[PDB]
Amino acid sequence: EVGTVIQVGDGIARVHGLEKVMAGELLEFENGVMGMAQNLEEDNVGVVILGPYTEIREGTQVKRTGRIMEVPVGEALLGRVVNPLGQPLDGRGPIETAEYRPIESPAPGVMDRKSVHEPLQTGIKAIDSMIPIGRGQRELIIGDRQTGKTTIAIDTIINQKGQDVICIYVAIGQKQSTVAGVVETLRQHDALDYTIVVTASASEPAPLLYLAPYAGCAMGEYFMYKGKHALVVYDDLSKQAAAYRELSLLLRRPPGREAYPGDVFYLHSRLLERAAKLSDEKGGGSLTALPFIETQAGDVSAYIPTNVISITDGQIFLESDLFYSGVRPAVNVGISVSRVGGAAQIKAMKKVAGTLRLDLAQYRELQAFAQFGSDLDKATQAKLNRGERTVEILKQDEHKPMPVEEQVISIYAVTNGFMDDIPVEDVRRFEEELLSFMRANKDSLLDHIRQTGELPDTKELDAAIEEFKKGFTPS
Amino acid sequence: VEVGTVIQVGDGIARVHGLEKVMAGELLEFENGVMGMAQNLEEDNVGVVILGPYTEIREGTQVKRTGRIMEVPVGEALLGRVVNPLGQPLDGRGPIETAEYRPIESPAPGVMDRKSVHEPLQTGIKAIDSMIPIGRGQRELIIGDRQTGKTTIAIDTIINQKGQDVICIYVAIGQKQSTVAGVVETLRQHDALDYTIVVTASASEPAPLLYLAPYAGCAMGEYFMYKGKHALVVYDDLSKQAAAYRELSLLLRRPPGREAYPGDVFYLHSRLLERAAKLSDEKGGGSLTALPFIETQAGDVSAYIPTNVISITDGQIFLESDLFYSGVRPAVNVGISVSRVGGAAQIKAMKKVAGTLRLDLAQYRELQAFAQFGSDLDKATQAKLNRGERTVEILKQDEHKPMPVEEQVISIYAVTNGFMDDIPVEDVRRFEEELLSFMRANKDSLLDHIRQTGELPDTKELDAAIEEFKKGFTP
Amino acid sequence: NKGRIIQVMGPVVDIQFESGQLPDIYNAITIERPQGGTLTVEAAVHLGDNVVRCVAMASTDGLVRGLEAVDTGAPISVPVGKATLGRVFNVLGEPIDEQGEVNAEERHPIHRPAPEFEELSTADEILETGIKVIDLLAPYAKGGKIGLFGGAGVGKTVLIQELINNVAQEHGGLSVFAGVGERTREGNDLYHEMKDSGVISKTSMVFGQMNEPPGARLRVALTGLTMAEYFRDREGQDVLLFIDNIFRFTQAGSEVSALLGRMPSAVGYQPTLATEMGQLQERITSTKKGSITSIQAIYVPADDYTDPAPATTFAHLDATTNLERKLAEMGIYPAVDPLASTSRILSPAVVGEEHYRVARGVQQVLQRYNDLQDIIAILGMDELSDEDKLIVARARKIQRFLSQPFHVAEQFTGMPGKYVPVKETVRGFKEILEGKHDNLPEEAFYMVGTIDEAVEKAKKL
Ligand SMILES: Nc1ncnc2c1ncn2[C@@H]1O[C@H](COP(=O)(O)OP(=O)(O)O)[C@@H](O)[C@H]1O
Ligand SMILES: Nc1ncnc2c1ncn2[C@@H]1O[C@H](COP(=O)(O)OP(=O)(O)O)[C@@H](O)[C@H]1O
Ligand SMILES: Nc1ncnc2c1ncn2[C@@H]1O[C@H](COP(=O)(O)OP(=O)(O)O)[C@@H](O)[C@H]1O
Ligand SMILES: [Mg+2]
Ligand SMILES: [Mg+2]
Repeated sequence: EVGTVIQVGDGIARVHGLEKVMAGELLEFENGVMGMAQNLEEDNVGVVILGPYTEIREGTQVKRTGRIMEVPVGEALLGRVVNPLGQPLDGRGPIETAEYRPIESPAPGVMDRKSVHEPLQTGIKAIDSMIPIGRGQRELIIGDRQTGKTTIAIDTIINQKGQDVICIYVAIGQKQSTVAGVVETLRQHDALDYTIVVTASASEPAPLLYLAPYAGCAMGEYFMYKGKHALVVYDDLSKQAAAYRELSLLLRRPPGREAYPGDVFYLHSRLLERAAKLSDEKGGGSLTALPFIETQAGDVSAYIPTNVISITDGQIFLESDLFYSGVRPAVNVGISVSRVGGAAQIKAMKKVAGTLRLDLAQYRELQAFAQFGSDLDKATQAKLNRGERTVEILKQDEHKPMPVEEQVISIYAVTNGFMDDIPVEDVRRFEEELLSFMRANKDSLLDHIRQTGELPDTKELDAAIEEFKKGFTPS
Repeated sequence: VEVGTVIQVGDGIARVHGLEKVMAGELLEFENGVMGMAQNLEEDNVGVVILGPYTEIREGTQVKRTGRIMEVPVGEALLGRVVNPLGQPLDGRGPIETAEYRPIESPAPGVMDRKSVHEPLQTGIKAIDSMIPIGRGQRELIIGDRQTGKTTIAIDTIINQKGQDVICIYVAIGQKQSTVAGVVETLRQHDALDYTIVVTASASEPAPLLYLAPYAGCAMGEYFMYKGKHALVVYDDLSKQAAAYRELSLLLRRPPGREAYPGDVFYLHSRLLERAAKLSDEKGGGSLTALPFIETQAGDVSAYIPTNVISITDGQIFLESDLFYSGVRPAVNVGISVSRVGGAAQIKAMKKVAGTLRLDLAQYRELQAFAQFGSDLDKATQAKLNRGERTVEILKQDEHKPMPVEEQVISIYAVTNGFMDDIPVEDVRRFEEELLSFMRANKDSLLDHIRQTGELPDTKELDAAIEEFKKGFTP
Repeated sequence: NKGRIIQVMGPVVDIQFESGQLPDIYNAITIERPQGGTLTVEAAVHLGDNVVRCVAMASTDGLVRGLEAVDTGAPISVPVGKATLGRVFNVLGEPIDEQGEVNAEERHPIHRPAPEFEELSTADEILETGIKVIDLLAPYAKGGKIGLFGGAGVGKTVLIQELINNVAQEHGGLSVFAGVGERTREGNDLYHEMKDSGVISKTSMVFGQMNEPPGARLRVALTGLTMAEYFRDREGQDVLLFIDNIFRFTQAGSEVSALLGRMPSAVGYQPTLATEMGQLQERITSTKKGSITSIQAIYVPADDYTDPAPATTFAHLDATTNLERKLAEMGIYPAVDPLASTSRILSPAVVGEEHYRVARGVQQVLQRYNDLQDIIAILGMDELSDEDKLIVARARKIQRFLSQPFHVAEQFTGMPGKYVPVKETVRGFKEILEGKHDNLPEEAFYMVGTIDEAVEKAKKL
């Protein structure tokens, strides 16, 4: 079951023979490099090469594998770094697994799902309070370069420690140094043993960048269809779409807007629809997705960004002006949203956060007219003073995720006025000192929230904060 | 000879069977004496671009090799003559008596064959010689819309080489022939024709002649460079040359890119302009200075061909319509225009006085917003605006009236040291004309100092001589 | 391993080989010219019927159909190691400085995969330059890419030579300069400029000049990079690769794509824009053996930072160094914009907690001074608060202490150059912000190295 290469260029080959080959079949070239049968023509096969192609020429031989485009799957991948074919890049030897899963696969149909109702806590105040993610949700992370997108996903993965959630970080078109940095950060936070890392680095041929997200999807699907819960990150789909454009243009498929092919929407929509929350009958498992888009100069109305916005269940927009002014994470509250909303939140957080997004959106608008200190009417003065303090609470250092119970207390404190007599510069230290106090001395209150998901008795809570306040020295 | 036969003909292109041993770029002769050039060496034909009338060429007409790459006649016999790119006389004054020829394509001086540009090429245009100084061996782009004054800059520059022992070559690509006749007549009247060669591929000529015209002119100037003399070549313009090469490339079915130009359209201009250089002392010390032209459309300097030629040359002189129609003529945008060679191409006197002109105009251009607020402004900014409007008047300059560098240095010295601050803005240009006729008649010892030493005279003597003139000037 | 020329179409040559022996893609292929000399050519596409379409690295004028062409059996291979130092090469690794052959022991191929995942440094490491403005406010990182903005006459070449010098003096690493679309006149000037400052002996130079065909300009950067890879991998050095201009690499890519007949992508660029860039950029990285830091001049077409060329280049940058003429005109050298320049590794995680605090402090003071420039010019200094007058005082001292005499200007200034380590840079600016030198005159801080030299210069005034 052999074929010979008639023509090659730019990682695409036409192959004579392979009469019995399936459409979408995995193929192996003479030198061990894999390929994919894409076009079955009348007496030749269109083959996309999934690896280095300098040693492939006219005359090189190709073997069928008799298997549809697949990736190895299961528990053997946890803690490993692999490419989109499932081959280990970390140099810790082979991936011992008997289970495989196809890269293209149908999404759960209309009857196979249940409404998203279970939290996926990122550990990031801004997100878990205002833009809550749930298990089975697709939530776009979108923003310019260097606005803090990757750090959101890394922190989210780290915060799944002990939550029994399998994580998959797919790195499409990134610098490989960055990917090495990610695995090392996960190792140090003891988050690598429940995380699979798929990587098509910037130097890899376009077809690997194209496949990388589908491979990661299948790796997470495995856990979903066994009634477990997974999280997949595609970082980023902008580079995947560019790679699929390269491929489409090399095959001379007609270009449209920004030279992308007509099916570039379909590219992302099939991928992201495979993430879902299954029904009770189908096992109750979930695959949650965090696709990334990299905008240019904050242009969210561009072709690819609008495609992915119209696919997902909400978005987290990160804005450069906020980022470089020291609001980090730099969430644009006006544009960002979670279509799932309060359904993906514990009752305590839904209570304290209820109007938080709308309150800050109004703060940010009214902040433009804030030059009139002492002259401005007392209503708007108070709103600005509350606003600057809540902004300080929602600032959050990198790789420092917060438990939900501690977030609810911190947000409760600021929204009920307990920091109104404290200097704005002291708010962040006040929070750190408050929570170490609550952990050491008032753990019965924190524990109520972890068990019931409800707020404790508001009178007990008010007292406990005012107790802390009497031992706090401002500046 | 072996001979070949014409398979197909149309639009000044023939495809020819046979001629197996032909070189790429070889000169060919058709049966009826019309020449052609082998451009595309294909699997089963040769693409031949016809360098003359093609109505008498048909299917079956025979083609002979000559075994020769394109050459053109060269030397002192061309001075004062009007020729086409093949070196044939168009002025009807009979043959060009010369024994020396030179190849149209020729390698550029390599990295070790050169010396840093250090010798002025005085245009005679204050704006240019002071702010955007050209040197011997430099390539300086003249770029701007139609009717912004590009051709008159080059004509004035040629005229100013009278008695400077600099051979000039005006290459006219794609112009109307009446216009070219007008150019030669303007040169004749200013007694600049006897040191100037005129190459012309008029708009009616076949595309390959427009393509070759600049290379022919280049070779004609190279001859003088490689004998240790100094030449100046003007390509008016490369926009039309590139269009001609595109016509040719498209007729030969070479794949189009941006604006339908071929991939090698950058290479077309870069080969040409790199052949202009300043040779080392070992190689004879000669130079070829180049003034290529680009005609922009609606001031679009970011278009394909303009960006190519900007990235090739050693600076550029941008001309603007808004400036032209506001009375700033020559209409040089001084802020945006650039000489990468700079002070190295200037006599010490000019480098000194121009130092202050640049800083004066930079301050003027910033403060220009405040010019409708006359006498509301503090006295510091008032004076900066008054100095600015006066230096602008100095840099205005009549057409076909080049100035010696010694007279420029005095005029720029006068205005930059405040000697015109007492004088009405409307009188500045007459003040200059009257000052210089005074300096020529009465103070020639000061002017002569500059011609001999290249240095400023003693500033106290110079200040006195101007103030002497001032007392006989009536507003 | 022989072939016949079947077609010649500008810088594209189709060559027919015999059944079993077709050259690999990216292989070098030589053709002896009838006029004498060798034309090297690079295999690109396998068209079928045993034909390979190839991209020429020099002029195809004078070629004839049916000439013999020889597969070299590997990509373009280029001299590496100590024999490259002080020499000037073209894309093919042939010397163009007219100093005879290069007796190098090895020749490495210019096409090559990026370093394996296992080989990669897994933590960001600062690269100390010894230049105060850079180290403090926009530090260079060892694996990383640095984008070098600045017009004519602001100090680009002086800065690039001082980096070659200061990487060579203190860390003991070498440099490579790749002129991608180098103008021949400016190559000649840069040679002599480096010879006079003495940095030449620490630097290999590669020029793929404006008059060469697209193939040459596309691949010359790889030639330079291949030389730097040797010094990293086989002598464990921190190496500097300078590329001027990385846009012209991308532009040559689009030129060659056009001649291969490929359908254009957005804004007329080649469809392989991103991958071609990744294949260059991912090789510029820090491994366990050492580092290559790249310093890249970047053209921005139509001033549009969203244009596909700069947009794709920007994805790989760690840092920027923005040279501004305004500062050069004031006498602040190096003329690095201390607000516009940026680095991904100016973070507490990488430089210390103290470094970050100081650098942000410095930028806050400079930014405030910048805002008051208009107010001061009109309303005067009496209008400012006491807090602002103190900030303006310090800002002016800070602005001067960011200036620094260069070793490579030692001939022109006549003053000795200074290497200032990061610890000292941080300490100096910390003390100015703290108020410890509010009574030194401003000229004391101008053109000095350490804070101690400023205290010493005050005595002389
Ligand atoms: N919350 C934060 N606090 C401090 N620094 C941050 C934070 N988030 C991101 N950063 C820094 O900003 C830089 C860019 O963030 P990253 O998440 O990599 O953005 P992107 O992935 O969109 O390029 C990183 O080097 C990181 O150190
Ligand atoms: N410095 C000048 N002062 C006054 N008139 C000028 C000047 N330069 C050019 N002109 C006139 O302006 C027009 C511009 O022509 P030309 O020099 O051929 O510009 P272009 O080559 O850009 O079309 C002509 O009619 C010419 O007579
Ligand atoms: N650090 C410096 N100290 C003193 N003078 C400098 C410095 N940097 C640049 N210059 C001056 O500016 C001139 C132009 O700088 P250069 O390095 O040629 O810039 P570019 O590479 O942009 O052409 C130098 O020749 C020198 O006189
Ligand atoms: Mg990222
Ligand atoms: Mg004209």
